[PDB]
Amino acid sequence: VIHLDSKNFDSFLASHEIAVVDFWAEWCAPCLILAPIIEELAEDYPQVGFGKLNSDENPDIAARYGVMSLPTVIFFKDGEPVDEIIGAVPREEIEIRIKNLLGE
Repeated sequence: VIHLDSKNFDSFLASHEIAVVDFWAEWCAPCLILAPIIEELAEDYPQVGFGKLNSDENPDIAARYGVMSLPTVIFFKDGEPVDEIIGAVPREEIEIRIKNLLGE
């Protein structure tokens, strides 16, 4: 899971066709529930880019992508935000989306 900021955001998005960005902050309890879920998914899907964007540290990037509450997980294809989930959710909601994006 890549630590994201303005400097590496685009190169991250280009590293895999499909990318998953977890918008989070340390004060956000549901975000910290989600952290291990995302970390374990990253290990299971090495063909997908996973990154964490801390909204306290990068408020302009969160705002840019319309993130108004946390957690928000945004799914990218070819650098385009194509879908998102707002809230902590089961692994299986994130996984089903990843599989569809991969054409599984």
